[PDB]
Amino acid sequence: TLLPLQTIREHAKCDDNPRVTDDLLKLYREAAFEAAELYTGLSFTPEKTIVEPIRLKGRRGKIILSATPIAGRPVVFYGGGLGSPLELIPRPGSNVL
Amino acid sequence: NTPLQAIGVPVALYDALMARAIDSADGTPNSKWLVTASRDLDDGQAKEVKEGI
Repeated sequence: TLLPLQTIREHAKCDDNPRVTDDLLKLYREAAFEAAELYTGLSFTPEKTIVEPIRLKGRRGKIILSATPIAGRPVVFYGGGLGSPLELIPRPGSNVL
Repeated sequence: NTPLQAIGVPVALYDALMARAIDSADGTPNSKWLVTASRDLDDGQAKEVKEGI
């Protein structure tokens, strides 16, 4: 439902002049979906709610967020010597705070 | 008859040379690491390279 077979065919010109059948085309699609999203690292990722153990880095504490949130919603931080939770409105485009 | 008669040439050389010194003191960049990117680097991640370095 993500990538239609007809769309694949009309892109790769396999249209009315056929190469290897739809079986091999769907196997190629299933094996191209293990090269992409494995070279890049992203996941299915609908609207997400990422909870992550963040690791202290440096005396001033660089916090690289592994998903670079949207532009301004406050990411909350808690635990690990933090007796009270706290929000932080992050960088848009980058994830280093 | 004073020593000032025969020191005009050197004193001019000194004030000219020290003027070169004070002039080049402020005006020459004091920065290092001239980093330049390549062409195809997608400003928006090229800045990520800058903040990293």
